[PDB]
Amino acid sequence: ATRIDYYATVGDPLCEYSYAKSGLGFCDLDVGFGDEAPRGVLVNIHYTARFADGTLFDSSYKRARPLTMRIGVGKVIRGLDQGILGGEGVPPMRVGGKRKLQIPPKLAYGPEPAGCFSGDCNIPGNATLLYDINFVEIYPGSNTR
Amino acid sequence: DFPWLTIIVVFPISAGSLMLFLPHRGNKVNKWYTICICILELLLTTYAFCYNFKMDDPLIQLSEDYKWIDFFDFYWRMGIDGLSIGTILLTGFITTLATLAAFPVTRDSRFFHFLMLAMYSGQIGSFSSRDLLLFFIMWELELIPVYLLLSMWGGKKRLYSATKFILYTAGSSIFLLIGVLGISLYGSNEPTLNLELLANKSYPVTLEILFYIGFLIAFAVKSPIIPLHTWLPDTHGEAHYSTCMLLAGILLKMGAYGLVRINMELLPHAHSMFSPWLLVVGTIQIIYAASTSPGQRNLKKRIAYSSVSHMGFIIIGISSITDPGLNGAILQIISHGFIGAALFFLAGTSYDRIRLVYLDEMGGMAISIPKIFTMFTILSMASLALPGMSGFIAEFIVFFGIITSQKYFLISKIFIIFVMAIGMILTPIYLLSMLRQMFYGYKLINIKNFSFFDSGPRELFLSISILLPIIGIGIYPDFVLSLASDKVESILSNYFY
Amino acid sequence: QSKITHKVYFDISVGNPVGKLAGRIVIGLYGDDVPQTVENFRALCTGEKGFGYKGSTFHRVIRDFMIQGGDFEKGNGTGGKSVYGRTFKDENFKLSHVGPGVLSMANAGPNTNGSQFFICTIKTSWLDGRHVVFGQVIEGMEVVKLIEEQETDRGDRPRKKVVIADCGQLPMS
Amino acid sequence: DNGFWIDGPLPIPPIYNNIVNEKTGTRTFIKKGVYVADIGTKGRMYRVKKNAFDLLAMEDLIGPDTLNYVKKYLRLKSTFLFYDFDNLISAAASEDKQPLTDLANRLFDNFEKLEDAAKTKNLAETESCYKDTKFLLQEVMTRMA
Amino acid sequence: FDGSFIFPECILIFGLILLLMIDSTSDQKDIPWLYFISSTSFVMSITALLFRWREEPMISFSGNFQTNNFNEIFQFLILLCSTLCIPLSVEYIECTEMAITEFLLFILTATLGGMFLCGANDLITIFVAPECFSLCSYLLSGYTKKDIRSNEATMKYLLMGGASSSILVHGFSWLYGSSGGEIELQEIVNGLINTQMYNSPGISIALIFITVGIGFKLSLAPSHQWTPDVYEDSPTPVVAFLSVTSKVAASASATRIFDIPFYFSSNEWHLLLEILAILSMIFGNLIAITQTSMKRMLAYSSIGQIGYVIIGIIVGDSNGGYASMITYMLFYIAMNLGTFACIILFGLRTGTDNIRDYAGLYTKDPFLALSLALCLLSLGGLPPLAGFFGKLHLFWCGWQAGLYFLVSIGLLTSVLSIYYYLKIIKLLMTGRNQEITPHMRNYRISPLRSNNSIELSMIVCVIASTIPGISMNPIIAIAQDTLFSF
Repeated sequence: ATRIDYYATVGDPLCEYSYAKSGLGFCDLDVGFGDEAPRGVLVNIHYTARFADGTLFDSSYKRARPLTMRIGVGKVIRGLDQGILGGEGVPPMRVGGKRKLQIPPKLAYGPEPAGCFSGDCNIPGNATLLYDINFVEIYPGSNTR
Repeated sequence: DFPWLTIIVVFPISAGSLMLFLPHRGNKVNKWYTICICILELLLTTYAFCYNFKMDDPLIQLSEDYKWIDFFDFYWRMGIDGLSIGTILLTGFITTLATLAAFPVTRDSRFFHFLMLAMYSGQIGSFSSRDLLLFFIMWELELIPVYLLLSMWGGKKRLYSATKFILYTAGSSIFLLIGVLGISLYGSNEPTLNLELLANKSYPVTLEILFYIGFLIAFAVKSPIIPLHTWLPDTHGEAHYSTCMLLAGILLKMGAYGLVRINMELLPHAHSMFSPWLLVVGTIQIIYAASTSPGQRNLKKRIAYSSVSHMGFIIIGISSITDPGLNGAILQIISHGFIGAALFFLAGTSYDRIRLVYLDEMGGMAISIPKIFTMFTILSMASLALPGMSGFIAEFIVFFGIITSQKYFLISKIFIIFVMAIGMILTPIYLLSMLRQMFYGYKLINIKNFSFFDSGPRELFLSISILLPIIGIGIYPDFVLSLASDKVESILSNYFY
Repeated sequence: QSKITHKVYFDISVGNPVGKLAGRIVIGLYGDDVPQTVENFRALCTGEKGFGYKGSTFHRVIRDFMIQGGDFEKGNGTGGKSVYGRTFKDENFKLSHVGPGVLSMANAGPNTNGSQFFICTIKTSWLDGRHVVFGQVIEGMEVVKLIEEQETDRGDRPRKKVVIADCGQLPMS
Repeated sequence: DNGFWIDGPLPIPPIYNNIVNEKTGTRTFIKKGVYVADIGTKGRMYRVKKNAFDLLAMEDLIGPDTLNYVKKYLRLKSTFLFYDFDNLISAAASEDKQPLTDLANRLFDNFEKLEDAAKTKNLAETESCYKDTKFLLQEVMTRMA
Repeated sequence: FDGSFIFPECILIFGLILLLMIDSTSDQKDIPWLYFISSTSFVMSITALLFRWREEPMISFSGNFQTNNFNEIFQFLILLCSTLCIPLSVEYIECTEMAITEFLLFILTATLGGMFLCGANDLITIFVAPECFSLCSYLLSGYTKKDIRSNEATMKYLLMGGASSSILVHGFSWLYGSSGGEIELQEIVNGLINTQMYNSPGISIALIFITVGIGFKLSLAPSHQWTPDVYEDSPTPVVAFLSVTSKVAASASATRIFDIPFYFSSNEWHLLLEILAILSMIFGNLIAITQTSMKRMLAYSSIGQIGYVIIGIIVGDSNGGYASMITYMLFYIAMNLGTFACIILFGLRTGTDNIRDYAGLYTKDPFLALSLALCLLSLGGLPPLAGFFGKLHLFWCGWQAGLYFLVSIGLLTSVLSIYYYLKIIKLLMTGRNQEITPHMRNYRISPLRSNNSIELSMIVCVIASTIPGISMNPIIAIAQDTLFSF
């Protein structure tokens, strides 16, 4: 709940989530133009991370650097790998893309309080997160390993 | 057209660089080779001056730029102002006479005359550069060669004075570096370094004051401003004559050059903020250094604090926001370049003859060395701001710049004129005390057994050849003011609106 | 523009100096509708407190989209304590993001308004319901365009530090 | 304005509603800082005579490779004449005012043309303007005497 | 599977196999051709690294090793250090009757460990390669084998280096736990915020223990007490090679494991590097005044110059890049190996390392005195030499990033470095017929082997301490194009 690490951003253009089979809130804002994201490679995204109500707890613009992620090998939430690559035939993202995602707590960290440093937690249970992914680029030399 | 100032500056280093090993293990070959190079460089300076320096146009003459580093935007900006060519001619002249006086040195004269030529190039590089960062390059390239001269040649406690000089000038040139970093980076959009492009900026007061302090603490040690002048009675007073006549002739007057070059046309408004304080500090400087001079038992330290005293007129003329003030400051730069050069030369020769440093000993020697006595007497008169000599008209035009100031009112001006005019009472006290100590009088033991050799014709040419432009300016002062008055008008155009 | 209550000025300085003063930003305040955000913004105009928008920057610039500033304690979008203690809520979103030059206060999500605003450029009326929307430019729209036309970096920060030199209250009210 | 050392702009003295300027600008021989003294109206009347005789007896200065000193001497003595005519017309008798200020205008345009002739290093225009400026300097001396 | 990107280290392991084949066949009848195949292995590795210049920054092995242009540059600097330092022990081995074989092996494998530390990307290799290099360091330091002080000093160094790497890897363990089970620097910052451990005390202890271990590797003034004690008895060529190569590979890691997995805690990261940098700049240059030794005060001057390098570490890629740090490391290698070449030649001709024996070098050997004086003035930076422009580029980037209290302290300690440098230059210029020592008066330049390669590499380092300050624009032009460090 608390320890939200206040980073006042400007928000992102809201849209309706064309849902998936696995319950993913899914809304592709800006179709990228280039190659699809490969499975298992390092990719660089920007995102603003939000709770159910939309309050921010994390941002790549907080860190002012695209977050490098090896997607598809399960090093992240399955919501990331199913909303960027696509599990049930959901179309994978192209470079320079933007997409909102409503991660359901089935795909997200359950009712488990993800992150609890000292009494208080980073994420409460069943947070049903809202990610706003700006998939900007592939990592320049990246491998599927 | 022609790379004028580049072949001016690089010629003493690149021509002294032919002393690689050069197997001639006396001082004759490299001695005459270096006086040949210094004469050739002086003739290069005069040929660039008499034939391609328009004394009317108050702009950047003999302009030249190269590329050195693209990241700094650091060029080889060379160019002469009206305030610069007096110092360049003073540089070439005084350092050529310095290596003339540097003939009878024979310890390691190869490395000595090579560093003489290294100073003789680096100083003209400092005065000729239209760049901040190249001014800093040459401001610290004039540091290690005159260190190596100071420490290995001349003076009792010359090691202490040499390390004190090099650490003091380095620990102020870091503030000069802070100033050039500030102006180049946080000066304006498009970070540049050409002073042709840079003297026309806004520079608000909370930034311009910090720039001005960053250069004033830099230049305040080199033109010795009395919070920061501890380096000078050691550096000048414990050096021998040929290095000290350029340490006092031209090395002391850069900085005061920079207070006209960097701290007056680049930063006008904060100079108008702090020149009320620099005026009071210069008036305290003249009295303070003229009163520390009778306290010096040493001979050469009296001339060192005399140099600190005469720099007060330069600080005052710079702080006097006027054409007569700044023009008397340039005149005092050239005048006291001659004066300090000749006095430290004659003090070094007097120590070489008499072998007595202090003035409780070394009584009446004027019957023993009358040529040194008459030249030292006439150059003491030149130091007295006494007429027919350039120091007179220098200090009087500084007084005239005080009394015709639009910056100051009568309440200040009366106090400033009074305190400065006590200085021309205090200056006869120590100068004539020096004269009545080391020359006037009679010692009973000194009759015929010693029979000291007088001034030879070389040293007498040194003294006469410095004396003649002092007289030629003291009777016709437009040998200095006419080559710079146009540029000082271009300076004060930024101050009077 | 429903009842501009307090016209208020604050002036910027683009580029490398701190007092370059390339124009100014004279804006208005709809204080009748929002008392809290307009009161915080008036207290951040040098107010009566020592803290304000003097020395604060525009730490984010996005082209064809709003620019973001107001953070005085930090300079990345974190130090944003208010005059109502540290952080207060949102109030009565009557008017909307009608286009260029709005002083809508930024926040993380609901009920977390701080010291950070953003100046809208293009017509983006979709920010309603989350950001409280108030303020309107009247002088210095080309100055905001001059802020936005600067080339930015990877972290969406301006390469020239666009810092607010002064902030004070006009005698309009 | 703390008594000693008024600071900042360092102004020049203004013109007291006189038409003594060029009107396409103020004047082109204005030396920036000179000390004209507040002596009195007869003192200014005499110093007009003195500096008018100075620019009269500028004969032996004019010559080749000397035009810059001609320009500096002109700017100096004409700045003295400028402030002294400003005080004289500023303390005029309301019927001597208009012919003397017309005299000052037709003198100062002559000074402008001579300063431009000596500024461009052209000796023929220098002497051809110095002829009737010698006429007008004799005229203003025999007016002030 | 084909990792062709690690071909300059394949040339190194090829040279190691040839070293062992020569070290198994005859064992006595090959001193100089072994040095030939080793030096040409260096030159072939350099020309392979230049043949692979324009290649993509591809992570070659299975998420294990990244051949960035930044890593290529630092591998090039380690190869240049090894090339310009490898002739500096062709006379020391024949003077001290040690084995030139397995010494060349030690230098080749220390170069190997440094070049893998530059491109290391898993946390495994950022322990394997530094301590590959450090076990080679302990074998190089315990190599004189004639006394008690050298062996006790290298044993204390082995204790402190094991403590160094173990604190560094305890911090790596807090990375490996706090960031889930993730390694690979690009994936570790992902693993912190997958587990929501960015605002955690565990990652704070991770950063503190990692920066303490790197400060042990960088010998910054909290963790700096090893270098003077361990550079007395350890021989001067390995003092040169190990100090310079250790600090260039440690600045390689100090960029590498500090920008990619620590751009979230960059505030406390910059504050810790600022504390260690300011204390290092002050205390190295303030101890190095008052020591009568020559290699100890050189070790403290190396500490102060690495404290200058940390100003380039703290600045990012943007507001004055790491390119200034790169070109100052190039200058640092170039003007430090010349200093150590002169210190080696004072000891291949005298045998002593006491600084008071230097009184009278100008009269006996003006060439070596000129080379040492010019290298020390490059290290101090009074005329336009290399080190002055390196410190200028550093202080430029620090002033443009706004790090005012870094640049001002760096300038004051640069003046403080100027003092003990010209304290040395007093001795090797002057001489007064009894201030000269009997270890100096019998200099004997003529009882020498041949036209040596120590003199060649020494004058290459002197020219590389003089002209690249003048010719810095191609070096900055080739260093600014390292933007993939992230």
